[PDB]
Amino acid sequence: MKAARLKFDFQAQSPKELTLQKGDIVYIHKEVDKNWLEGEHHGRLGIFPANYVEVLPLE
Repeated sequence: MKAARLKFDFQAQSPKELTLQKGDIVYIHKEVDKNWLEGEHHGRLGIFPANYVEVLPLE
């Protein structure tokens, strides 16, 4: 369902946001072009600016 791998160390600022460093891959459900992508991993939800990752669904 469209995957994206982080390419820049990002730090969560809000309780809803999730902190993840480069190399981390998450499964995004819907693409919010508003300027914030919504994703969830291991039961936990982690959101961050779409300008902090590159689109490239890996295997």
